[PDB]
Amino acid sequence: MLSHPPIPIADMAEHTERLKANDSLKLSQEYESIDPGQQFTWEHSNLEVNKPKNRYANVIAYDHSRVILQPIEGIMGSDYINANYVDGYRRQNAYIATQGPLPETFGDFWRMVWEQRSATIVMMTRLEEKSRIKCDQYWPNRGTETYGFIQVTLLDTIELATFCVRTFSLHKNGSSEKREVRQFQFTAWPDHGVPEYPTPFLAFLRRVKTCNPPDAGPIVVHCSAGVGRTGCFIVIDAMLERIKPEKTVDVYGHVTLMRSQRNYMVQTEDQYSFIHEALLEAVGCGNTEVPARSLYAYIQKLAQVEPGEHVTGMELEFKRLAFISANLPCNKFKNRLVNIMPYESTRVCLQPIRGVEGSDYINASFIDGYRQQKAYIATQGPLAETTEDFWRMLWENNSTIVVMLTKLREMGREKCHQYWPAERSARYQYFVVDPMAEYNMPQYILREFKVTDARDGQSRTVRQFQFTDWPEQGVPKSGEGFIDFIGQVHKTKEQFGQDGPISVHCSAGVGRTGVFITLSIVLERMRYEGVVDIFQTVKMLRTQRPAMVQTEDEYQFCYQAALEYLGS
Repeated sequence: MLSHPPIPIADMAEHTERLKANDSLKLSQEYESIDPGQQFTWEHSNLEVNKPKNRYANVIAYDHSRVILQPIEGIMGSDYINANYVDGYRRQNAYIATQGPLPETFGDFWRMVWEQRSATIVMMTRLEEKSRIKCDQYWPNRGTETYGFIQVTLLDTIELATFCVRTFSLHKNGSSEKREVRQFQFTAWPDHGVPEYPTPFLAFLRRVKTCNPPDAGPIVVHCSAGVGRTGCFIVIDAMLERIKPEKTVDVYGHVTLMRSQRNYMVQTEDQYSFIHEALLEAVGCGNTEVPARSLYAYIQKLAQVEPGEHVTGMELEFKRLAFISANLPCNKFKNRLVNIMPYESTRVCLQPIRGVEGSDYINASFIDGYRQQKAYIATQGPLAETTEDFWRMLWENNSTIVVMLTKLREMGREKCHQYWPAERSARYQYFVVDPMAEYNMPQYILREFKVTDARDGQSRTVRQFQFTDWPEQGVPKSGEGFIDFIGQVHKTKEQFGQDGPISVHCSAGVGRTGVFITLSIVLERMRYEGVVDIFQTVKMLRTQRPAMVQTEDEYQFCYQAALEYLGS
């Protein structure tokens, strides 16, 4: 091997391009050639008493690598669980790959966790996906529950936009011992196929690796069958460990090895492709996550021009941050700027209007927040020609808070159309918008509107927050006003008591819009976690809408505002 030698990280981009070329022909040929080249046995999985313990009859545990439980006296088959030890990079049996527990195997699952001295569970699935059960809930809603011989107590839950973290205490009956186990549940794998970008998964993996302790047993990894998504987690983790001392990758070799340990590991070509995509992105990024106590020092470092270099660390970091419906000729007039378009997968689709066509289109994108998916809509400043679409977007998407980050005119040019009424009520197609109040605060204006669907008479209140103190050139000297603004907007979402997204726009809906969303997320994360990763926040945003946080100065301001917020 020979045929499939290791890939130096320098050659990873070219290798992955080679594989992906001609509709992934070489990827398919490589993937299909994977063969451990030995005969296994699976007698335990197939025992009549064990068949009901297998979520999928066709996904079994090889005898030589299966995880063996201590038998329960008088109970045949009680040593069995559908789980296998799986190797990492220079880490033997580093993981246990297992299926999503069934109700009948909850006790078995927790007994495995106990007996194997595991501290970490990685769950690579939601419980239900597209109305199909992928895994049954093997953990308590709250407090303690008994699963066979093991008492499991939920101590804490953190629920975020793309993952949950649950902390448990374990106690075996008649034991002195108490053990802590953390479950990391990734919730952002799509219903069909693989993730479009690796960014959410890599953030998840980073979380797992921080909170998995030293002197612990294998990390328990599961999805539904415990082979596909479980396989991807394991090979990505292993290869990222490999690169630390070695700076080469061997995905082919590692999957081949894993296939001698559990059937089907990395179950599809698209999963095999996703692994390469994740590793490519991972090597292009570094570590940009910093605890609150080192933020000032990190900023100080970024502010320096290093010997050899001609720009600051802050500028280098920013530089590293390097569709169809928006392109339709009937929609081109609906874009403020031809180079700023929403991605197809995250675009805000409108209800089509019978005789129109293209009426499903608005230049706007769904953007996840810290706690919830689709927390924001990032959109351009409305044109006269898209104003009716804008109001309809708010209604259909239950957005009743609008954040405007530009003056109507800056530098003697029009930045946004005045899409709202002031002197009297106006009808925008289906919607009657009545102006109710206008509050002029030092750094912003708050406008309040009653909006009525003239089709059925249903009515809503919309609040618009227009920040007026962003300098027409550059960025605010102090983050104080903007941090207060973010706070005001979000207290309104709470008040309130908003469920739908906050719609955010500037002119093109990427620059200041990117800053508003980055800081909304970052400042809350700092308050609740005491860490900051500006770079990965912006990277994430750019998987949902292009160009988010448009300039180096906008990027630096995120750090500045984060620093000031900490000072408070």
